[PDB]
Amino acid sequence: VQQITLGNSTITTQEAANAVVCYAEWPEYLDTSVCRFYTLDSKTWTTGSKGWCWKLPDALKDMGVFGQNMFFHSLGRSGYTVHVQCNATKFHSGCLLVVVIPEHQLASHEGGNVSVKYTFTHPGERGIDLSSANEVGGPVKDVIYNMNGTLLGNLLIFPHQFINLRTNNTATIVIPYINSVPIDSMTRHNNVSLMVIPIAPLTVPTGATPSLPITVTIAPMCTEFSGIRSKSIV
Amino acid sequence: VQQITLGNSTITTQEAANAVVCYAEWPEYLDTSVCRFYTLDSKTWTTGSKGWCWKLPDALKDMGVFGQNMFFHSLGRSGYTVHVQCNATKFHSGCLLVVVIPEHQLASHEGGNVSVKYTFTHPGERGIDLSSANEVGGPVKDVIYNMNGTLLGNLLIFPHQFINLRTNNTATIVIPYINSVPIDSMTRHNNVSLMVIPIAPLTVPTGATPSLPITVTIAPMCTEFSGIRSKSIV
Amino acid sequence: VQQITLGNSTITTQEAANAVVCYAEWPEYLDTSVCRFYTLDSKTWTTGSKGWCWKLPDALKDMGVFGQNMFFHSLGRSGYTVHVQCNATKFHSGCLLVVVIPEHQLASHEGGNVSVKYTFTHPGERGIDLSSANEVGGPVKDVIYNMNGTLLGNLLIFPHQFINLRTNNTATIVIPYINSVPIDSMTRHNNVSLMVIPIAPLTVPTGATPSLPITVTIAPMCTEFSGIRSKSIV
Amino acid sequence: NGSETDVECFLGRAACVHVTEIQNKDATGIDNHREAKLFNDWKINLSSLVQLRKKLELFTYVRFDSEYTILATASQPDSANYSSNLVVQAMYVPPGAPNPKEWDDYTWQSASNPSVFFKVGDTSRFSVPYVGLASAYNCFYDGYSHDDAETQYGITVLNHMGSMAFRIVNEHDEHKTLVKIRVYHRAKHVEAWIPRAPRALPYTSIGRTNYPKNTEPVIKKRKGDIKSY
Amino acid sequence: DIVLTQSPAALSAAAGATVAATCRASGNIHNALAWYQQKAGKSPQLLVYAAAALAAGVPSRFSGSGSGTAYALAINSLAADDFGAYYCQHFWSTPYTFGGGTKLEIK
Amino acid sequence: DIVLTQSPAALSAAAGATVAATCRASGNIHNALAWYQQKAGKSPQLLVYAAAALAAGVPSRFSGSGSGTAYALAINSLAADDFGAYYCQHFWSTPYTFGGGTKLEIK
Amino acid sequence: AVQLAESGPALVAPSQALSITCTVAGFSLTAYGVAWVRQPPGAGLEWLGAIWAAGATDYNAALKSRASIAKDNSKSQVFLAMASLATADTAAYYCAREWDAYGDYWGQGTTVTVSA
Amino acid sequence: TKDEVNSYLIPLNANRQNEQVFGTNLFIGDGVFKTTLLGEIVQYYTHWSGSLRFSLMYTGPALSSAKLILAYTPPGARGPQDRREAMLGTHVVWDIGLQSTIVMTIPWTSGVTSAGFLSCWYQTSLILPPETTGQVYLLSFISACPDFKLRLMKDTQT
Repeated sequence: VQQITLGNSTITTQEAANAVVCYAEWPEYLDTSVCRFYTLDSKTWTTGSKGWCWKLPDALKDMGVFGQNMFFHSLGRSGYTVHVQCNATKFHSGCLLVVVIPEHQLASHEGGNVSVKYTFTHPGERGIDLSSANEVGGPVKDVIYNMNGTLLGNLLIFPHQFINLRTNNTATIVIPYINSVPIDSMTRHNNVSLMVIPIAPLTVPTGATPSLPITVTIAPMCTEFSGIRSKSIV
Repeated sequence: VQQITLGNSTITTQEAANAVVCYAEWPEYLDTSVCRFYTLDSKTWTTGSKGWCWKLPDALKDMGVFGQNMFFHSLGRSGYTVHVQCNATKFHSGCLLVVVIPEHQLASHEGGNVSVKYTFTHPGERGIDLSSANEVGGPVKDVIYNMNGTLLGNLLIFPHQFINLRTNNTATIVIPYINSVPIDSMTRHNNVSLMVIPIAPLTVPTGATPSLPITVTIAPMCTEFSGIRSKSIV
Repeated sequence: VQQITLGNSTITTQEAANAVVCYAEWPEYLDTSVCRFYTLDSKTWTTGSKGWCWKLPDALKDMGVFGQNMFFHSLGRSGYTVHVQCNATKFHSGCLLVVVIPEHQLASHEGGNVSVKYTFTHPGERGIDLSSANEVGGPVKDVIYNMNGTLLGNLLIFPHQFINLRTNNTATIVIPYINSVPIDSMTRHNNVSLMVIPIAPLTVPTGATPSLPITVTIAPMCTEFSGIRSKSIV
Repeated sequence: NGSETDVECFLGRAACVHVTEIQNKDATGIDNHREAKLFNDWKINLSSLVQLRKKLELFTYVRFDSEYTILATASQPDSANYSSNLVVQAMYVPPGAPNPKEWDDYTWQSASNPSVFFKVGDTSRFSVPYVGLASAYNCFYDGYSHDDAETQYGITVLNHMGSMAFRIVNEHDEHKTLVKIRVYHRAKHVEAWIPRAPRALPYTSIGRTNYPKNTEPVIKKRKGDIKSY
Repeated sequence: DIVLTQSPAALSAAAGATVAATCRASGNIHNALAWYQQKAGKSPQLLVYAAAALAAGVPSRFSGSGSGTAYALAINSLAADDFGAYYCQHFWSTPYTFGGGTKLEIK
Repeated sequence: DIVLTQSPAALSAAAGATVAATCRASGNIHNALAWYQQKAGKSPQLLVYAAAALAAGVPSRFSGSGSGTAYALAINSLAADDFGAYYCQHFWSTPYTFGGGTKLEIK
Repeated sequence: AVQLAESGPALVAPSQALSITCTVAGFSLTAYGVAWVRQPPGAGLEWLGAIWAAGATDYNAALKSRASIAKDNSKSQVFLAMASLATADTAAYYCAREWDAYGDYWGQGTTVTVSA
Repeated sequence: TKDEVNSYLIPLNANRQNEQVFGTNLFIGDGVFKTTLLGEIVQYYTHWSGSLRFSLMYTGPALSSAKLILAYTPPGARGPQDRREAMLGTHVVWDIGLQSTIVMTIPWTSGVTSAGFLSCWYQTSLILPPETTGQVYLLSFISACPDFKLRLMKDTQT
């Protein structure tokens, strides 16, 4: 409701139909182990922001017991509950598109057979700042083509949710495990990518700071790992 | 409720007891023909506005199928549902008196046996701008005497409703057919006159535009016409 | 019978089996709106008349509420009841062929790929005077080939009726909606064409005027229009 | 009512996925058996056809049995004296199997590579099941394959559909005959998951979402303003 | 604050001419304006309050008009007593600032 | 109001040098900026609208850039026709103020 | 073709009015608005105001009181009037069409000098 | 002249009454719809013939308010050229202050001038919150109603 406690973590939130369960499939086994809220560093949505992109499970790779079990076990299988909250007054306008893209293969900014380096396809808690400059070996950051050559308007076929600061300030997207294999290596392959894209730009009133924090809180749910490293050899 | 569809028209509004049925008499025969929302041109309630006055059925004389049947048929009989909506922030103050006056015979600004011309007793969708200058042959526009020699405070005996921008922004007045004849010529005789009068002046905050739109939406209901022009001669 | 009242119109006629329902199919939905008798200008059947041709719904395109709704609505669907009455004494002879031709595509009088202009394929209440001169862009008017290259004797396969002035003076042909689409634009496409063709020439006695009026009375029945322009957008 | 919009019917139609050209001539003193076009192998790549690539990449995953129709037509643009009656071996190399390097290799007689022997002018037809390693093919792969090192980001061997190799079984005549082979793939029993955005920009690589630089705007401009209908 | 700019500064007219002093405000006074008359070494006296209403002991030669921001003080058929400095003061929003002032002199 | 400060005031360059005029606003225009070119005694003509989009009849030598408050007008490989005064105008919030202006002269 | 011919008297004494017009040939004032921009000689362009495509007008912050803009929709004429004229009003006055709410199709402009 | 996020944003402007906000025809194979998900899959086939689901989304501040009137001109008719002709036809008077998202179902068309028009007009001027001036934006959405058919599959080239 407003004191959702998951593990030793607790967040305060608002919902009436806020959870977007992706493709109407709740995450389920093929909690109570690594299921807690991991609250990423708040991004600053300024007036000239282009967007942010976090890879999952790569955004949670240093996050405590989850990131420990991610590198301890080879194979894993996790769903997610992603809360994106952009707290504001009733004077801010603007609109975020919080979208979850399964298998978001990125495009390099050099074209041809040039591929994106592991430094940039796995950026961690920092994510990809889409308003920054293209670095050598990084992805293309042109937000109109969704970093993959497909237009930004057609990004609503993926499980998405708007944060219209006029209407709400939170977006919850309940991600299941989406892959073509039943279990996979969590360290070399990103299942989904969370993107938070300002479509309508942030307008502040005169007398307000032209910036606004965005908090992403990812709770991994129904997280499984491989039976090896605890399976007996007898 | 908030998507009131009448014909191919639709308006979005608010009500809890908003409809003022005049004299507790709902309009009734002695819909589904000309019953739709006709939305007049929005008036600009500036800080130095004195009021507006629309004659009915004269305000709807060019309004599509209603204004076509008004000049096609001689005799007619219509009730009205008048929505007056003055959208504003929670920073505007001021108060409108939305009043409906049956048989509002106007006073000429020259006195004596001088009568008001047909150009001014039938002003149409434009209405009478009570803050403008008296023209030759027009009515008197002194709002304190209600254009008829009776004081503005006593105008609440007519079926009225306040728009206090502190409290609400809409006024709905459901007008029946009020006449001493059962049916009458709609083109030479105005049954009621809608007036929208600012009693408390519009005060804007510093940083706001000293003006505010007022939308009048008149839906003619229980509209009848004479049986001639379709009665058979055999 | 003899005082057939349809709307505010009334005609006086004679029938015993006079109505020719085309292809034994009464017109029916997929009255009481535009269903009245529209009585065209009476043609003068002189001794050297070759015939007349009216396109439907083009003959009723300026006819009141029907012609208003024909240009207001794009799509429409109408059947017809066409009364052709040639009042005469018991001294006139001669024979009219009142024929209704579905999809009467006309032939141009120049041959080849020359097509007939919209001025002439849609002649209105006037119709096509088949005894007049061929104009530039008009149809061929040679009545033996029915304006389409098919002989006049074979025109009885279409739903027809004779007016033999010896026997009768009226012809009633009840036309249904005949098209390959369920509804169509009434302003660009003529469903049927009424033709009134003198086969046996008009012979008058000595002492009579060598001319005789022909009255065409078209009553559109089961007239439907498209649900758009009154369908709600909500 | 909407049976053309099924993914069994939208993705399941025979497109031309490969057109190769092999020659019948002698290997006497022939070094390279590909520059001579004595044979041609082709890694089965449905994303080589950008019309079928743009339809397959409307989905994240796709699982289909395959269906190959092979049309071989001859041509003799020299002095010939006769049109030869030729037989083509159309050999399906499965995923993980070695490809031919010569037209007279051991691979052509390998029993585990299924091969079709058909006449030129006639047509071949066979079906290959779902030979992927995942439970579906990956139209898009956000990550690396099999390795912690650099593995090109989306280039994965899970989407290996096999290989088709083509030679003429016949020996040479005194004239050169040019056989052009057209492979027609039809995805059958198609099923697809996670519908994606349609691709607006053209392609630069296979297996990569890279679009060309300084390309043209796909959203086309009005002839007037935003108010112009 | 609401700043009153009283234009002109001084006028030369004869006893019988029409004098129209003018005040224009920055903000909107909503007709809460008062006009004052002052002689040399005498106290200011109130002529017009509420921008139209003549005060007590004021002749009908004076006539306040105007609404909103601009306000005129039309004086018709001047007398000999009606020469002096004229000051607006708005009474709307605390502070109650004055205008500049219009003095009258004889031609 | 949004006040445009167009720096510099005038530039001396040859036909082929790169000219980068600059506008910087007080408020945030949100890329709703238009650049103009004017000759001596001629009407101003529109070069760049929306701070990046070249207008109709504009060569590809001109290139609008910049976002937010600062906006550059980079001109590459000048011609003989491209000498004149260049003015920004923002079209965001009514008033639509101009900048100062950059004139081009030959070295 | 979209053209806006400016027309003015160009010889006006100060503390007077201006009747400097723009006949509109090519488009309609009901579907597009017209922006007014003046330029004194030596100094740069200065916005005056814009009447919108249906009635509404905007002005300079310093010239709300002096300037006033109206239009005739049938005759396609746009009217600019100014009060309390000074020597700083010596400027070529221009009209425009509002293209994507920007300003283009500027006429050649009438130079209107306020002199004694 | 380039693709950007600003092309998805329908700009709204204060002190504009009885002007038009946007206007488009409803050919969903050309124009604004050619690159959408509907119009990329419509242009794989030849004949569509269904109802559309058209949405708008107001993204300006919570204190701002306006009335926009959203006209549907059916095919065969002329799109309106003032606010009043839009009101005399099929419309919604949509109060931006109250309803932040409107959903409008375009009637069944078989649209393959023609296909219909769709415009938006300022009923009232846009009232902005104090010292928050500039432009606010609309986001427009298109989809298909579930009676939408699609037949005779064809091939786009490049």
